[PDB]
Amino acid sequence: NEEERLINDLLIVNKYNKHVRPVKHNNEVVNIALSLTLSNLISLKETDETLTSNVWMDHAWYDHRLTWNASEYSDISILRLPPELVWIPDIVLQNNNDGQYHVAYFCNVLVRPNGYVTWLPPAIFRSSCPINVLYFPFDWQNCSLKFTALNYDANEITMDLMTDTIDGKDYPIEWIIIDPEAFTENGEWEIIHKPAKKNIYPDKFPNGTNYQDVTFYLIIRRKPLFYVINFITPCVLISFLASLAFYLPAESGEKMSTAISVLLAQAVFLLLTSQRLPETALAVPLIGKYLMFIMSLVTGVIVNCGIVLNFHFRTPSTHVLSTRVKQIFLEKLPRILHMSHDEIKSGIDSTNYIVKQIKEKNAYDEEVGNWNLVGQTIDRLSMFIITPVMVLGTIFIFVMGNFNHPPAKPFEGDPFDYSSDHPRC
Amino acid sequence: ENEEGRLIEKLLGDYDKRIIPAKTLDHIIDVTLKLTLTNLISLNEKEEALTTNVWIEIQWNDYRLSWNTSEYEGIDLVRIPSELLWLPDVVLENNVDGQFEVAYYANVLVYNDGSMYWLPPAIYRSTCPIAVTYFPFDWQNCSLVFRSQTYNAHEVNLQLSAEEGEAVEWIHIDPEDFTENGEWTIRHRPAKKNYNWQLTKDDTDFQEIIFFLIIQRKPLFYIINIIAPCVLISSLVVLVYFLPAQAGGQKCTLSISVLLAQTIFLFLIAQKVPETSLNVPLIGKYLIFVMFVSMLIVMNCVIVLNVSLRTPNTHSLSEKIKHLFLGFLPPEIKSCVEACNFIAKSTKEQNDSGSENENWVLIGKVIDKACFWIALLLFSIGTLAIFLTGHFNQVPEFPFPGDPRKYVP
Amino acid sequence: SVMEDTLLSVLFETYNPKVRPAQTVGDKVTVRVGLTLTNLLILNEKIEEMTTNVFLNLAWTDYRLQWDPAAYEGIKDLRIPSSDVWQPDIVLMNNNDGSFEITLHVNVLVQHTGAVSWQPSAIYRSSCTIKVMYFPFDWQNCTMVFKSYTYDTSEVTLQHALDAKGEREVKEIVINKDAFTENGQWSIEHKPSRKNWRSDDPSYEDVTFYLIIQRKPLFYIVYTIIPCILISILAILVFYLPPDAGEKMSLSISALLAVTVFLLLLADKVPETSLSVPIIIRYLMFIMILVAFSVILSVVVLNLHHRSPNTHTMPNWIRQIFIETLPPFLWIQRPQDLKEAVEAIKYIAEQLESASEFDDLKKDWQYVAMVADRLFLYVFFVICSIGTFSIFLDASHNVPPDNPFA
Amino acid sequence: SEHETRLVANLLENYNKVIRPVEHHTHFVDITVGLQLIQLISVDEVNQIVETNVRLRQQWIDVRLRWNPADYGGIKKIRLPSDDVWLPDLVLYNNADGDFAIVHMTKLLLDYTGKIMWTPPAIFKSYCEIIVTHFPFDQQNCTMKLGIWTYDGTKVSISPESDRPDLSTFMESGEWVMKDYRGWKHWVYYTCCPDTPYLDITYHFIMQRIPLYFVVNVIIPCLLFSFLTGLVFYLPTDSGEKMTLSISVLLSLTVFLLVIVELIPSTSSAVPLIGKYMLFTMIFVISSIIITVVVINTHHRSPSTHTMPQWVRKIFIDTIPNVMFFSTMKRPDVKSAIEGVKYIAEHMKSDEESSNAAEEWKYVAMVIDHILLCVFMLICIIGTVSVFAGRLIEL
Amino acid sequence: SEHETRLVANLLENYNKVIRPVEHHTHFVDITVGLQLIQLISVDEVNQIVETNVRLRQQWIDVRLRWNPADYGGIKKIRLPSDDVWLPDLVLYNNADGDFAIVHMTKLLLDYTGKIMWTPPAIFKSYCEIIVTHFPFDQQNCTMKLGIWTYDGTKVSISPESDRPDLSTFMESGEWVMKDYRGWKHWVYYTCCPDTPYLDITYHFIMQRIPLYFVVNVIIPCLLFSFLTGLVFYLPTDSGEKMTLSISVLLSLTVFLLVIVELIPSTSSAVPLIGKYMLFTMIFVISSIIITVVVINTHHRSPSTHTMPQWVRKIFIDTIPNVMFFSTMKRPDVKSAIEGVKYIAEHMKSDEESSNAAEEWKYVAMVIDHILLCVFMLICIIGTVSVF
Ligand SMILES: *[C@@H]1O[C@H](CO)[C@@H](O)[C@H](O)[C@H]1NC(C)=O
Ligand SMILES: CCCCCCCCC
Repeated sequence: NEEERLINDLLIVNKYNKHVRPVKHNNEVVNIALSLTLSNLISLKETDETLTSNVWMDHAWYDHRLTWNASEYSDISILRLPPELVWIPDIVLQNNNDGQYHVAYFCNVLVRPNGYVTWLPPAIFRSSCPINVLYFPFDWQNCSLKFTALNYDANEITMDLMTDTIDGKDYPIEWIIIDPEAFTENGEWEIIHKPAKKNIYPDKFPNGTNYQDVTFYLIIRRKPLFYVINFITPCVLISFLASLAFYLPAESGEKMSTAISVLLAQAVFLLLTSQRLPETALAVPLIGKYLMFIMSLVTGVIVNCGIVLNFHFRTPSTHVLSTRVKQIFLEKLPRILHMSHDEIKSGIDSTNYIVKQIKEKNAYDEEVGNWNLVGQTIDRLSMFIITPVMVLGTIFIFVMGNFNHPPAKPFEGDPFDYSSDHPRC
Repeated sequence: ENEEGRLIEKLLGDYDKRIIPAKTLDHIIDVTLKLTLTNLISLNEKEEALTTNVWIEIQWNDYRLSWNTSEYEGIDLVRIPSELLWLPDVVLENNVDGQFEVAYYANVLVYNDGSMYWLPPAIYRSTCPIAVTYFPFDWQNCSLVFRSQTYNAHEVNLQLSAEEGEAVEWIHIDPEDFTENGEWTIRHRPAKKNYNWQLTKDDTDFQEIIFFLIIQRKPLFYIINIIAPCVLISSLVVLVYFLPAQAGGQKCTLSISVLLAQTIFLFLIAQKVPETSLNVPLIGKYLIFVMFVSMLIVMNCVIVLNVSLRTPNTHSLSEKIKHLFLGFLPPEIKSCVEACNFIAKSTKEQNDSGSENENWVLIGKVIDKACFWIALLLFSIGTLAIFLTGHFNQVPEFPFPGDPRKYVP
Repeated sequence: SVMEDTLLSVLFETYNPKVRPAQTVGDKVTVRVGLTLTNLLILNEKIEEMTTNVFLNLAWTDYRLQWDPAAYEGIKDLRIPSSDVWQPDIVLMNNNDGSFEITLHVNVLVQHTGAVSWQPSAIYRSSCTIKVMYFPFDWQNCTMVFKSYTYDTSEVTLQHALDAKGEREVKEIVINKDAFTENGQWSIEHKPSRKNWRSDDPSYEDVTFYLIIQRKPLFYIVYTIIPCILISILAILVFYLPPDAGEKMSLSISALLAVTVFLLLLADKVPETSLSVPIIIRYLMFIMILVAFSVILSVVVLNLHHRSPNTHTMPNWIRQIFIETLPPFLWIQRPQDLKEAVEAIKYIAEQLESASEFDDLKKDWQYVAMVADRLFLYVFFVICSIGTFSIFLDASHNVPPDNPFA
Repeated sequence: SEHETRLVANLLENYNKVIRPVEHHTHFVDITVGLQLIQLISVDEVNQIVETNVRLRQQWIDVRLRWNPADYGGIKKIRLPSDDVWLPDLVLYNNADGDFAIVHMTKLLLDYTGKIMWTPPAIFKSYCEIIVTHFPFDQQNCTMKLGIWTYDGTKVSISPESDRPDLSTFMESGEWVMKDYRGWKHWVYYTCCPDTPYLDITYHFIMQRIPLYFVVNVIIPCLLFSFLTGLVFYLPTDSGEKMTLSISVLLSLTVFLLVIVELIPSTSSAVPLIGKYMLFTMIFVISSIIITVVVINTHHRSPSTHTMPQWVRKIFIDTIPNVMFFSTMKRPDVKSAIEGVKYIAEHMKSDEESSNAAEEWKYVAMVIDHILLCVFMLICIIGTVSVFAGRLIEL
Repeated sequence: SEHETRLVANLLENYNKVIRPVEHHTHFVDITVGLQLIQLISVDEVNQIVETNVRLRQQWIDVRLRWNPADYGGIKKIRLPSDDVWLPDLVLYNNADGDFAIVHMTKLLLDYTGKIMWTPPAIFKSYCEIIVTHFPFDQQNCTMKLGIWTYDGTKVSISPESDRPDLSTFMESGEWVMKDYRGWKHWVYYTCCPDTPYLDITYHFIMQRIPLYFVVNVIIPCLLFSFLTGLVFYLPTDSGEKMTLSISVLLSLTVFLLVIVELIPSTSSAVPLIGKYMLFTMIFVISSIIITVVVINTHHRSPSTHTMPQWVRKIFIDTIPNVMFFSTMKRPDVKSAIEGVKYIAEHMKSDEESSNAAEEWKYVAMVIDHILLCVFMLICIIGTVSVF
């Protein structure tokens, strides 16, 4: 096997030092071209603001020390060498959470006879991308993987985006590479844009490790079907049940029970919403806004049902039915709302007394009925005022949420699409 | 000048730890196992894992590490770090996680005749499939399976330890060192060498040593804090049969409320047993039974309420029903006169309607009184039967039903 | 390059990384320690642990790593793997887990004058005690204590770091605007640094970085406080309902259970220490007790309303207080056949008169109940408003001091 | 054994573990790969991750490790640390969040002919495309893709040991049933150049869930709530408990939302079967509450304000009741005194008229209740069957 | 330092870290062991594990590492990697969930006389027998048993540095208070042979829980609902709401029982007092519900089918009401027309009789309610003295 002789010549005879940059003179720069491939998007658990991703990092550089004349040895056109024997550019994900800066598996490097070295290790990265909950559950996130070279400064190694060729002209790969055949779309998120950028920070100095950067951005959109089915429509229907509290007659002593139950169910949905979100305070989530609005509205409904009940049970012995109230609630509003021989002397005196008592009782009863009608009128007015407010608020909030598409172009100030189908030039 | 230094330098110099110490081609190394349980840490039902604190005593013989005592001032025992020696890769196979090897790699005691004694401690998490059928009155049968990860029966011969010729066929528990777990009691603790006859002696899984832990749950806590409350709450359903069947009686309120309380207890029991789909826990069966009974009582309350609030307007009281349910189971003068007659007639009509309503109410009361006895009998019998079958879930008398041996020191 | 190999071979021929660099026996190594905060990940209050992502700016001088650039093609500095040189065992002392050392071992930079600089990265889980008295309207003061685990003041001298163009010491945590993610739940008000000694022990010295962080309570405001205010409104309202509606107990008990459940579903978030009771829990307890008293007085009002002369006799003091004195203050002012026929009529009339007297007494009882209900309504409106306003005003006036005191 | 010590010393003296075991660099190393599933640890439907415990049997031939037994006391096999020889870097291509390659560097068996056998254990966490359409009566098909990471088909070629994995020592899941399993080898080429294949082996397992835990913990309570919901229409309106019962059912179902949400998968690819059933139950309860409110409103209609329309009387009082077979429902001062008696009589006439009208309204309400009772029991049964039996028959 | 470089080169040239540091195999190594508690990380009651952050100071003598300062420029102390010299294998016997031995191999200080001081850190997760019988007012006594694993007392001897572990830099807990702490050395012998002692050192800390958190968050609501329990006997039966109140109290108490049971370990060694009192309160509420259902049944008793027994009338209308002092209880066709009027009068008479019977039953029910309310207040005033 000639490979043994060749590797012995390259690493032992030539005294290869894996702790020295591959440069002939110590003022040049090593160009490491790096690209990223997304094997699959695991999760974006929003509570801890973590993006867990399975990626393959493609590094490519030149090492003049690992060059050989293919004819002098047998026609060996490629070598596989473990990364613990050769110099490797330690490129680290700076914005991680769990303290895993490096690739997971250190595979072999492929070395060509001209010195070109390519290294494609896989990695599992748990990066930090803050969550914007303004439009949850109709939100889209903008997460980032920021790779830096902390072992050398920009004057010693220059990171770059990997290039590719189609028809003899080379163009940079400015996107995360996704293999359409192997990639399986995530259960909850859909990828919209995936740019890749090399960032310079001019206010820093090239003789430092915080001057360069390569950032891969994932713009993703939540598929809002789980939450529409399990959170939004049950809550909306149970909230609409509040309006029915006004169509329920006050004789059936069950208005307050209905309204209070609606409020309690809404509190349950509030609990769930709280449980499913991070503690940030940048903004109140859309579903949070809706829950606040509907809970305040249902509290108003409960208060108004209480007022209606208080009116319904008034009697002439405790309250006075003024003429103003009669005019307002029995003439105007119902029209506006389209609402639909001493023994015989003793006998005579006793029967007269009976008649007087019955007449008084009848007057009492008819005034009670008038109070009941006033209560019904207040019920109808409240229903008309409140139901449309509830319906319009719900519709407005949720259409505003449903109209929250991603901006159709990353980097607003940039007219480039960063799409794998239209490389620059 | 420590002579142990030169002795150990002589021993380890020219010693390869990758070579099994076989004197000849057909020699088989006798590897002897013993287990000392010091603390039964836990038995997690949700992940089906028993966590124990053990010392595993492994003994073998390495003919290379032998010397002559008189040559080293009577030294007859040395301690050598186990990373420098050949070890039989004895591992716990039924481990939930990937942790095969021991926790702390302690030194090995080497005696001048070659005897190697290794007593590493370990925190072992082993798979213990649970039988929830009689929860919480159940007993569990957990197993620690040890076998060599590298050598087959043609190279290493696993065996149980023996002191004074008697084989140690049990997990060793020192009364002074051991601490009882409170939630469990160790009833049986046998050990035995097992063979997988479906394989051959060249498969590394042919032989194994299995230590068994049969543990009985102490239920007093579970009783006092789950069952008595649940039974007491569920017994309230029968009370709906004494509330009046009219507005303000609140039959449905009480019935539905007891049903919801039973649901809460069901949930509490949910997060205490494995998510396996083989059997339903005993307490779960009891909760299902009481929930079904309370649903039936809700239905019966609805029916009684419907019967009691009937009127001549809607339903006609058949004579057959009435008999069955109340005999077996239990110028100006003319105007004034006309007005008086009309008043009397109307009052009598109203009173007759009221009497019919009263008869319907009585029928409702009789139905209520009968269903009370039916429901009380059903509930009491069900509760007593379920918890009596729970209380008679005794642990087997012998560790292995076939054998007559007790397997104790 | 070849010259880099030659220089490395010359430098590390007899260099022993286990030996602290001291030109002369008794010399001390001056170590400059600074911190750069890249991200303030978490401030878990359940385990009193702050997670941070940081760089440690460490600098010292090692006289052994000296060379003359003119002899090596003008190499001014080298990047040498960090495990090849001596480094001070600078560790975070007050960590919560067992991780003392850094996580990422980036290679050091050595200059021809012997100045070694090292900027390792780390995900540190420090432990800071939480002051739970104004949670969630609280500000925390979490410290990170760095010092050499092995060497003491007789071996190394800790100093602050220098700024970008080293001219003056930097006495703060450095924040790089290009690489720094705002937490979203905490805002950093002060970030000083300071060297600390101990009087009893003269061999101790450390550099501590303090983070004064103020919480943004919007999440808690919404998700706990707003429902509680609504529940308190319902509790007050219970006293406007008429006793005949038969729904006072439903409303009051529902409010009580709702607020109790809100208290229960907050132990998952509030810290578990016992040196004080957080303001949110105090507010919840206040509302819970208020609603319980609302239940009690609703029961009392119903009991008053459902009395009758067959059962009770109104004593003088209740009449004096509730029928006379209170109402004006509360604006709640208010032949044998004919002989048989005549006897029947007289009996009917007497029965009606007796019923009328009975009903008048019953109505007096009901009026007493109404007046008591109105009085309780006003009293609890006042109490709830005053208590809520006082508690939240006290919470509002809780800000970190303008002087960090460190 | 001194013989084995000398043998192992001689084998590894001039051995370089970073070179492929081939006589000539143009040849390739044939590796036989087999998978032994020992346990199916778990499946995570939300994240689509299948966690399995396996052994990864690998066999190949290393020409550099031959020896003649006669020269070493007849030794024919030895065990060597896998770290001491060349190993194929088999990688799980579709790893989800576990280790990509083998990390438990156990020992391997070596024959005197160079044949190497290596069976390391592994915990594979694979990406599993989960389909929740028929949950919990769902069948999941997902795979383990294996291949040599850094070598192409002209350098290291891998072939399956058998036509399907080995489940001889496979523990019983208790939550899944192994319906089927197989393994296939794929060649792959690229537009570059067709003389360089890239091989891999995909082992797929088809599993069927045991739907007992989910049934007894989710479906039964849903059925009980559905039954109690329709139970409200037999309760008379006079007993002030219609809304109490129905609303209690609604709140209990809302609380059950917590349990169901924490249990069922939280994906958005498709609506689970039990998701459809629960949404149906929620709509059922809400519709019952709305109709009950309407019925209650009708029962208390007063003749003073509302007059019964003719069509209502014709339908609910004359037509429908006749065709309801199941129910048993029916189908000086003397002048003042005289004037007062007349007034009492006329007032009683008016009260009788009003009472009769109100009674008619109550009768209409009761008839509506009966109709709705029948309709709602029918709808409950039909909806349950339509949701479940459609899938259950295919099983 | 050139001098220190040469010193370290000479010290480790012919040094074997596998051999005990004694000048004769018969002697023993005397190791001084001290435990310094830096922080009490946690006390997991359900799992019964105490996680503490500690430093394990160990001092001994290694005559193989001595040197003469005059020959090395006057160096009198150095720092060496602990991995380079022989270290005692000190192990925590009662480890439960952590690492048995020291895993943070920090540097150690070495004098010119051979005196080695090594103070590595550790997180000890030791088993703690939690006695939940006075929870949340309980005090815990759980320990840390340290001992040399593979060497007996005749080869390696350990002695405590001081009577008590060092808590000079202890970080105050906020959940527990250290009442006492002490360390004891134990010799152990075996029937083998009485000339081979086995030594260990057991440190123990007595921790007193601070109960404010559990009181405020658990006990106060439970007491509140227990107090509300007896209030149901003041609610009149006509309101038609007694069952609502009673059942709400029952549900609240059972929820709090759920919390309690998931707050404490499942051990059956002793019955927690909190659990016992919660069970008693649950029995109390159940009795409340049963007796109030009896009251409700009495109140609506129909006079037609039930007639008041004499004993009930006497007891509940003749004697008890006088005992309650502070209460406010009480203690042609003209013939047809005439016949109709007489019928109306007779019907009113019968209705009055039936009513009077009904109000007698209602009065009995009200008296029973007052009796039960007085009993409840008596139990309350007895309970409030128990805490004192
Ligand atoms: C051991 O050593 C002694 C004295 O050194 C010697 O007499 C004896 O032969 C040796 N061998 C045995 C087996 O004792
Ligand atoms: C002769 C007059 C009789 C009046 C009867 C009034 C009945 C009211 C209940």
